[PDB]
Amino acid sequence: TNLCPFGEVFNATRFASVYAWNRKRISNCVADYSVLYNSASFSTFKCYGVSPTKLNDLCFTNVYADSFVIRGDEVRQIAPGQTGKIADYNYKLPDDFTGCVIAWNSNNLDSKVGGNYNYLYRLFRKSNLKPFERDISTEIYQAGSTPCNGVEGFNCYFPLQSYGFQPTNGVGYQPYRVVVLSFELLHAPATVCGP
Amino acid sequence: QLVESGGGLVQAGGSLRLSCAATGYTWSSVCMGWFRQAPGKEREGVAGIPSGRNRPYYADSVKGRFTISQDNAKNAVFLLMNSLKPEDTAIYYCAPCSAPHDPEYNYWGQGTQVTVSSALV
Ligand SMILES: *[C@@H]1O[C@H](CO)[C@@H](O)[C@H](O)[C@H]1NC(C)=O
Repeated sequence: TNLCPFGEVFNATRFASVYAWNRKRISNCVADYSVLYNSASFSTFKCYGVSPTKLNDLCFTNVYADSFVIRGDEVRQIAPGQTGKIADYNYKLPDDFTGCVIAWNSNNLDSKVGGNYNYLYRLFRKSNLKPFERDISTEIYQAGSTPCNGVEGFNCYFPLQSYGFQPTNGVGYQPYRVVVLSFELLHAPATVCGP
Repeated sequence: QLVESGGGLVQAGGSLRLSCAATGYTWSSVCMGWFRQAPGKEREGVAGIPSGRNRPYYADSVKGRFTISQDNAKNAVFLLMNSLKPEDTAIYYCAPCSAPHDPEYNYWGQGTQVTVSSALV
């Protein structure tokens, strides 16, 4: 009858930049999705390998909640097998993911008149992330032919870039908070069950 | 949106200060840059100013003559150009430094024309 703390995942006082995404581990608790189904704030609620009309009836070995901010047009990339700057360089789901992806518009909290420019994403990287890999390094990226020696220049870029979150952007350029719940089902007693 | 301004017609040897004011995805908190396009050539980087970690950098043809600066509070980038040369004639654009290699950056402004007369050289 330990209720799982979805309140502190979905309504956390701070959300991470997608390049430095946060993971919270959920276990030893009862997960009621009623607050989640009854959101009418969520614009995305997609599950993979499981039905969302079954969740309160299911138990899992472990559950992880990954969370971060991206722009609206990029929510499509938070799904298995996707490509693009977020799926390739920031947050990668395994080809065989089991879990759910929940997202909602956070313009009111994460935008500022004149712009909030402190949510960042990785814009360059030499190779794709591995699934669930997290890369917070900040080494200068060689985009041209001449090596950079750690100096920024016209072809030598800091690898992160800022989103420009201002409330007048169209929704595809507005901030969305994302929570990814991965359900891992192992050959063991369940620690996360519905009611 | 973005407004760049300050361009004009100047004698050789003269000066110009360009101003850029950008908001949203035309601004970057990591690095902002000035670029230029001479007629019939391709865009060229002129100067970039990282918000930290690193000093501003300049095209070889303008080092010692141009100075890039910022005001983070007003979302402004500035290019002070001294000792202007006829071949500095171009449209000057302001954008995030990474914009040339960002396949998603489609927010290039109209720019501001700078023209340097060779009537007196
Ligand atoms: C988070 O807060 C919103 C209101 O801001 C509320 O509607 C929602 O139920 C809360 N979520 C959880 C998981 O408590």
